[PDB]
Amino acid sequence: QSKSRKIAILGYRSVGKSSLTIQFVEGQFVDSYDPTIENTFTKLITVNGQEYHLQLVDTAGQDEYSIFPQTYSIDINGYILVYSVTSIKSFEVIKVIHGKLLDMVGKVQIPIMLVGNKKDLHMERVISYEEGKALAESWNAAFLESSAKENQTAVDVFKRIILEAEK
Ligand SMILES: Nc1nc2c(ncn2[C@@H]2O[C@H](COP(=O)(O)OP(=O)(O)OP(=O)(O)O)[C@@H](O)[C@H]2O)c(=O)[nH]1
Ligand SMILES: [Mg+2]
Repeated sequence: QSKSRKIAILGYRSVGKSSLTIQFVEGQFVDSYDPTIENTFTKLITVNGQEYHLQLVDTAGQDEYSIFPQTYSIDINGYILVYSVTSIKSFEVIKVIHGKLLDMVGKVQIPIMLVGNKKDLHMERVISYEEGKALAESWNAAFLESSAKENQTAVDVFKRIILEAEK
């Protein structure tokens, strides 16, 4: 009765995919990483009395030139799409990523959510909250902003994708 879930985290490089994930899994914030390498963490969390066994696939960053498969993996239960609120490039990229992702998954009922990370960098913001929100809304996707410096916001992200998959 302990459920098993695999989540893939996608996004442009340096948006904080690894930082968010590491914050969630190990409760700490890093300043460095291995950018171009796929990393897969395991995490146990209880959500609403229900135990979940998480596999989190921290992917190598993608851009407009990254290859997306034409078919989906049945063993992946949700997708977290991450951009940085400090990078317009990361934001335009996340739209391309989403579009190719939709090509891959088709109409299958596997949730995809949108996360604008680095909300703590107040003075470097180039993407408004509204733009992220309305993008997500246009995808019928959940939206959150986050800071890998703030454990609760990282928790909220992974908690939310699990809640979407359970719908
Ligand atoms: N202030 C602040 N810095 C962040 C945040 N998230 C990530 N960073 C910093 O941004 C840089 C890139 O973060 P990563 O987690 O390595 O980004 P990534 O998406 O894993 O990048 P790739 O692995 O190359 O795809 C690192 O120096 C982090 O410390 C954040 O939420 N707030
Ligand atoms: Mg990464």
